[PDB]
Amino acid sequence: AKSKNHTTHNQSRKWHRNGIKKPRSQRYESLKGVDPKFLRNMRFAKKHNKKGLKKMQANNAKAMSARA
Amino acid sequence: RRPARCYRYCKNKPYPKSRFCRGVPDAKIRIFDLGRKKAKVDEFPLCGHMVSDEYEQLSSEALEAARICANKYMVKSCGKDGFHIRVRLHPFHVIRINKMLSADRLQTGMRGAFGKPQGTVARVHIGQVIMSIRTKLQNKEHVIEALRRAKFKFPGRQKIHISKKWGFTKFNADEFEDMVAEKRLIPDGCGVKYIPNRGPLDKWRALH
Amino acid sequence: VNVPKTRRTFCKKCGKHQPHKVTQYKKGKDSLYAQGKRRYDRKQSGYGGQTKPIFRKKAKTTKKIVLRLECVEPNCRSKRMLAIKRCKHFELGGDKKRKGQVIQF
Amino acid sequence: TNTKGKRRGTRYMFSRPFRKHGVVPLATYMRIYKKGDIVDIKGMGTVQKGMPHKCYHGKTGRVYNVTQHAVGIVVNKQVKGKILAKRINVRIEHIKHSKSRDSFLKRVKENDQKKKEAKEKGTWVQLKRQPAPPREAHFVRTNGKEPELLEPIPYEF
RNA sequence: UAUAGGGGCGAAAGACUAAUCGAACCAUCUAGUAGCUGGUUCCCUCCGAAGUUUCCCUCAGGAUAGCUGGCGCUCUCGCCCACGCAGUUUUAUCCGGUAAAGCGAAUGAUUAGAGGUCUUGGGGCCGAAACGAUCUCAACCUAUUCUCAAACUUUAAAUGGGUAAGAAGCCCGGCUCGCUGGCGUGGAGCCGGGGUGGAAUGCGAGUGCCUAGUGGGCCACUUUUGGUAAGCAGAACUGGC
RNA sequence: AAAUGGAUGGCGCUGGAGCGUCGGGCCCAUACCCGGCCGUCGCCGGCCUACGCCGCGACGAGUAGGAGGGCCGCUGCGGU
RNA sequence: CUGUUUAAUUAAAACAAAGCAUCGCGAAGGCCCGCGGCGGGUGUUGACGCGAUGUGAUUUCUGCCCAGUGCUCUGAAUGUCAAAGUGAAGAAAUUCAAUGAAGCGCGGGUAAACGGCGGGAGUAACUAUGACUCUCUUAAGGUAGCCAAAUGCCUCGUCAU
RNA sequence: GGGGAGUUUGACUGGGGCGGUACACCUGUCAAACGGUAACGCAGGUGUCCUAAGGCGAGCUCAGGGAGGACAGAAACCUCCCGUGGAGCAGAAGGGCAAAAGCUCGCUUGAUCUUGAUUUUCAGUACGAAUACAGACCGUGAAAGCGGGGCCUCACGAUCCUUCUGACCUUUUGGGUUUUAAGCAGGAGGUGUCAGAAAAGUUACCACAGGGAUAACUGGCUUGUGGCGGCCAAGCGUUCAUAGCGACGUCGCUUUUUGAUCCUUCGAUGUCGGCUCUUCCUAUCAUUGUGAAGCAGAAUUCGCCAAGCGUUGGAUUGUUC
RNA sequence: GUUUCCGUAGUGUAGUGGUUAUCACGUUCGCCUAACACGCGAAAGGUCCCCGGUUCGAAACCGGGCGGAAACACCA
RNA sequence: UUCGUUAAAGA
RNA sequence: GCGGACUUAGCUCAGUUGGGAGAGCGCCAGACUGAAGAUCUGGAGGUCCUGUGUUCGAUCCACAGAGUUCGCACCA
RNA sequence: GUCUACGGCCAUACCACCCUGAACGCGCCCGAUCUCGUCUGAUCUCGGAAGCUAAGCAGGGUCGGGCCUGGUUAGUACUUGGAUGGGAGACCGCCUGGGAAUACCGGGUGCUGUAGGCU
Ligand SMILES: [Mg+2]
Ligand SMILES: [Mg+2]
Ligand SMILES: [Mg+2]
Ligand SMILES: [Mg+2]
Ligand SMILES: [Mg+2]
Ligand SMILES: [Mg+2]
Ligand SMILES: [Mg+2]
Ligand SMILES: [Mg+2]
Ligand SMILES: [Mg+2]
Ligand SMILES: [Mg+2]
Ligand SMILES: [Mg+2]
Ligand SMILES: [Mg+2]
Ligand SMILES: [Mg+2]
Ligand SMILES: [Mg+2]
Ligand SMILES: [Mg+2]
Ligand SMILES: [Mg+2]
Ligand SMILES: [Mg+2]
Ligand SMILES: [Mg+2]
Ligand SMILES: [Mg+2]
Ligand SMILES: [Mg+2]
Ligand SMILES: [Mg+2]
Ligand SMILES: [Mg+2]
Ligand SMILES: [Mg+2]
Ligand SMILES: [Mg+2]
Ligand SMILES: [Mg+2]
Ligand SMILES: [Mg+2]
Ligand SMILES: [Mg+2]
Ligand SMILES: [Mg+2]
Ligand SMILES: [Mg+2]
Ligand SMILES: [Mg+2]
Ligand SMILES: [Mg+2]
Ligand SMILES: [Mg+2]
Ligand SMILES: [Mg+2]
Ligand SMILES: [Mg+2]
Ligand SMILES: [Mg+2]
Ligand SMILES: [Mg+2]
Ligand SMILES: [Mg+2]
Ligand SMILES: [Mg+2]
Ligand SMILES: [Mg+2]
Ligand SMILES: [Mg+2]
Ligand SMILES: [Mg+2]
Ligand SMILES: [Mg+2]
Ligand SMILES: [Mg+2]
Ligand SMILES: [Mg+2]
Ligand SMILES: [Mg+2]
Ligand SMILES: [Mg+2]
Ligand SMILES: [Mg+2]
Ligand SMILES: [Mg+2]
Ligand SMILES: [Mg+2]
Ligand SMILES: [Mg+2]
Ligand SMILES: [Mg+2]
Ligand SMILES: [Mg+2]
Ligand SMILES: [Mg+2]
Ligand SMILES: [Mg+2]
Ligand SMILES: [Mg+2]
Ligand SMILES: [Mg+2]
Ligand SMILES: [Mg+2]
Ligand SMILES: [Mg+2]
Ligand SMILES: [Zn+2]
Repeated sequence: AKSKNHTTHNQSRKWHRNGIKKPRSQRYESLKGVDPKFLRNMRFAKKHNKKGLKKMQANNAKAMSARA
Repeated sequence: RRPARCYRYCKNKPYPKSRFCRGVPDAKIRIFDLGRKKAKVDEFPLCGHMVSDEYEQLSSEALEAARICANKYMVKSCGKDGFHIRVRLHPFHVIRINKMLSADRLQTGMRGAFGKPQGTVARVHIGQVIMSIRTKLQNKEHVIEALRRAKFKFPGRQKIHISKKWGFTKFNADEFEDMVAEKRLIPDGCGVKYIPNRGPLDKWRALH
Repeated sequence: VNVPKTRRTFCKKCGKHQPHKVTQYKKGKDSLYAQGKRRYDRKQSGYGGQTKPIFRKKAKTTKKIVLRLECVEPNCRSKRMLAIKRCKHFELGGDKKRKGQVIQF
Repeated sequence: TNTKGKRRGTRYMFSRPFRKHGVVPLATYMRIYKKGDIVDIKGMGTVQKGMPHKCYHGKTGRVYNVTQHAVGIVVNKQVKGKILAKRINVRIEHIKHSKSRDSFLKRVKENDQKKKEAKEKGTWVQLKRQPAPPREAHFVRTNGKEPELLEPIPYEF
């Protein structure tokens, strides 16, 4: 009652029945898996960007609108 | 002794005598020069060599019987020390036997499928030289008849060719007598040494 | 193998590398009136024979020799366990070796 | 049944080829592996600490994370199902740059310079990379000597 | 008349016990279970496989993934220029170690001749003996030479694999950082602005749910494993049944 | 040299109906091109059963299996 | 030996048989039946009896081994040994310790109980075969008999008829 | 306590068992230069060892060869030179390593605790192994840095139960105290059939559901083996190779033996030998017609056309023989 | 054919839990007897089958051959 | 307490 | 895993009211000895299986580990 | 035209032998009292500077050995795809494309960054 053990015949055709897909769409790449010291940099940097960016960027926008 | 009707043209990878086999018996042939072994280069001018045509395997026992037939014809034709024959081919491919009936269906089946080393054959490419005989200029037909007597004994189809070279060296017989005298080729026993010009000057000072 | 008597390893109570007495772990006697022991006694009392399966085909010959580490310093008494790979022979704390020693036997 | 462990077919691939056995050069370390850099993978035999796997040798990936003395690369690996972007941590010795993206940035800079010259002088430039064109109706020269007659040689063994 | 079913009885054959006995007959549980044979009922239209990965006391079976069908949703075209994709090619950039070739190149084998004279062993000579001297042989060295190696290799193809060929890209200006630190140093994030004509060919794409069948394969060109060989057993690509 | 009598398919064929190189014609498959008809799909038309009516184009094979339609059929129930 | 047996594929060399043996039991018992009772069979019976086996008339023999597996006897002199009982710790559950019935182990007997019965070397005035001898060896090493048997692979063993 | 009752007798397998583990994990080849890729393919291994053979720092260079040196020789000890890995790195191999990953010396347990991510097997599940990090306490070093086991590739284990450790943790059910019990997090006690049932044998008294998925007949492919021929000729043949023979080698035919496969047959193709009976083939024993001999005759041997006709009676064995 | 075991002075054997050449017979010398047997005092005889690996060190542990010895080869 | 055997004649 | 026993001079054993060591079989030297057997006397060979604590002092005290045997039910 | 210190490329830059070296520099050299570690100031450290380019070192050379590069080998061995091509097989030829290596011969043998000093 010996049977056939292992083969890869008729496998690439089944692969190309449905058109093997690149992931092909990653805009704004995922952030997990990155250095926790770098994350302790980046999250505090982002929340202080949210806090203290108003007046200097506002005056710079006024200055570049006056100069351009 | 199984025939050469079953051990045949090359169908497997070369399986030589090595650390991994360790079970091959002794080969049939042991020596390879039969004529004047200490012959100088200028003694026997020409040579005839036996060219193969089929990509086959020649057995060591066939090489034994062929060199015995060629040696016997040479010692009948030109006597002792009037020829120099060299079997160019060396056996390394070790064939395998899967013997049975050690008379019923009750010894084994195809359970142990790998075989034991039976003998040694030699893989032969197309155009590879089997044997080469160097003799005098007047012994042109005797070399042809001896290699014909070996042709009747080796299997398959193969041809004969009287070489343009001067014996076993790679240099031409047309340029040999012109070029061994002036500069380059120096006799070294049965072989010939070729000196380049990329040597130290002490070699040229020791020569000339 | 060979492990020494003392070892300076991180104990979790005070939070520093303190020296530790190293002892051999004994499995100890199983306490009666545990949960599975009372369940197995209640399941065994009755005409049922051997209810839960008993193990037969043992093939491992060694055990993982684990070490009980006790804090040497007073009023801490932190005990924990360290696991070593499987070993056949086990020296407790003695017979250190040298390289230049002759073999007198 | 081939005993699928780590590096079961790497007798030659993780080997230093010839006249290169010894300490690693320091210019392999002294490189700029920033994020987004398209890099290649080539395993080393001397450093046994951070070779990725035998399946990722010769592949090309993108850097997402950089650490003290290694780097993190995303690589498209093909399996039986479909290709997947996979996150690998590889040391510095196994990684070199890829010059294809550098050549593309050189082409972009040359195209921007040609576009600046086009906007300056009003001249159309045709800055697309056209492939190898067919040969134009060019003119040959056979002066002085006749064309040499070739014939096939006889057969001599 | 007595012995009645795991019971009887047996001068012992496991024979007999109502044509049934190596455990009688009738009824019930009971329509016992079966991964195992056989069968499964009208038409038309559309789409349409697999005998493969992994796991299981698994090998006639099942689970999972793959192949497949159905149900949709999000968008895109119809009016000098779009988004995106490819069993494909081109331009650049890496990867390998097979075919070949070589071993007067490492490792392992292997043939024959020559030259040199250190060493020991065996013969012959000058003759008390004496590396005092001589010839040959053995081993050693140097330059050669013959034939190879799936588990050898300096070199090294063809075929093939990965990547890039832009608006998600390039540049400029400025904030934040508890990361880093000679430095407003480096690096990340955030904000504002500028110009889209960025290799060929073909095609309108992305995505969600539910699920049947499948899990016994075979043949052929080419590359190959074992065997003497097979319409033999087992692999790789592609095609077919 | 092999066992029933038998196989270029047989009949036969030698200035070929054998062999190798070729020229021009000739025959056909559900293959190709044009055209008539059915069905599916896509795009679309009209304020003529809208679940009907047309218009254009490309395609139809298939076991296991999955869907859509049936003004196919049988029995009975309520409206009609 | 006469007898019996696979009715419906065997008639026997099979079973049974008298003879030879062995073991248990002196009735509050041996061997058995029964769900039950001091209920039954042997038992209206008592070692010339009942119950359980081996072999199978007569004659002649019953070799040697208790190492093994069984069966039996003995002793709290002696290791282990469960429920129950005793003592202690505690508030108690619980724990500990000693005391230790059968059996097993310790010792003996039993093989007409199951069973078992050895392989090398040197040796005789023609040579072989070999009385004899050294060593290893188990518990004992196949004794009296018989034989290519209904038992012998080699085998159609060798000789004779 | 088989007197009686219930249950089990692993799996792979060129049929099953016996043999073996190819059943779990590593090295090289098969493997066709990405990766993956089979067999009861090949050459091998493993269920361990190490408080140092881990970590750091410093110093030195190995195996071998030549030349010397009292006993000293083939090898005892010292020195000089050559010495690219020809040594060593615990062990099977592959890769890798020279002021080194080798040898020696000095300190030390980072072989510590904890949360995520990734690689390997892969279904992108688990285990084992590994990688780069992060946070504490640390070891070495002058610092740089290195180290959370072995230079890398393997050396090991689910649920449930038991045991140990930790919080001055939670619940012990109407409310408190104490003992006990349960839980939480992580170490151990294993499933070698290694992603894990707790398991002896026979049935010739056998039965059932099935299989030609799977053997014992024939038939089919093959011809190792058996048989029958040919080729060149070293020799036998008193001399002389081929009258008749023919070694050493080599090329074919046959299914009259045996072997190999499982293609048909498992809801049956009745399995040996003998008796009787018919047909066919030639690789011819004899007869008819011939050629050649070491054919004087007779008697033999080798061949050709040739299957028309014959090719026994018996003792033995069931016989084929 | 498969799986195990053995090989040591001339003979039968012991022996490593790594670092002997072990016991008896056989040969030879001496004493004892008038002389042989026997006894006593002694000596010689080892490639631990052959070739390699591990270790400082092997016959010893392991690998490959050589020559022998046990068990199976069953269902048709 | 143990301690075997020495051919044939030839006075 | 319990409870209990043997762990000792070349070998077999004895030896707690804990005060350093014996008996036999082995080796050597002596006593009578036609040769042996047998007997008698004197020596060598014991750090008592090892490690940790009590005592002034463990062979016998207490615990743990390492080989052998004995009965017990053996829930990963 | 050079050297020193740190280097990048890792033999075009190693190995053997022979010549040259004026100025700084590099070194050989001269001694152990403190820092130092050894059997020995041989190696490593401490304050030098009486001589020297003998050696390292830096240049040049060897019809030098190796290394790199270029012809030859060679459109040869191989190889993607194709045929109702040949041959009993073994293999071979062709269409379409890609295309290797040893012997043989020829040429070279260091290029540079930073910082500092001598002509
Ligand atoms: Mg299958
Ligand atoms: Mg309950
Ligand atoms: Mg009870
Ligand atoms: Mg009843
Ligand atoms: Mg019943
Ligand atoms: Mg009846
Ligand atoms: Mg029955
Ligand atoms: Mg019944
Ligand atoms: Mg039903
Ligand atoms: Mg399966
Ligand atoms: Mg599914
Ligand atoms: Mg789908
Ligand atoms: Mg669909
Ligand atoms: Mg490879
Ligand atoms: Mg090759
Ligand atoms: Mg379905
Ligand atoms: Mg199926
Ligand atoms: Mg096949
Ligand atoms: Mg078809
Ligand atoms: Mg015909
Ligand atoms: Mg024609
Ligand atoms: Mg259709
Ligand atoms: Mg009858
Ligand atoms: Mg009597
Ligand atoms: Mg009688
Ligand atoms: Mg008896
Ligand atoms: Mg009690
Ligand atoms: Mg007894
Ligand atoms: Mg018997
Ligand atoms: Mg005799
Ligand atoms: Mg007898
Ligand atoms: Mg039973
Ligand atoms: Mg089976
Ligand atoms: Mg591969
Ligand atoms: Mg490939
Ligand atoms: Mg160091
Ligand atoms: Mg040196
Ligand atoms: Mg190694
Ligand atoms: Mg850390
Ligand atoms: Mg499994
Ligand atoms: Mg049974
Ligand atoms: Mg019966
Ligand atoms: Mg034959
Ligand atoms: Mg079949
Ligand atoms: Mg058959
Ligand atoms: Mg098959
Ligand atoms: Mg029938
Ligand atoms: Mg019939
Ligand atoms: Mg006839
Ligand atoms: Mg006598
Ligand atoms: Mg001093
Ligand atoms: Mg000092
Ligand atoms: Mg000095
Ligand atoms: Mg000088
Ligand atoms: Mg100098
Ligand atoms: Mg120079
Ligand atoms: Mg040169
Ligand atoms: Mg081709
Ligand atoms: Zn602590």
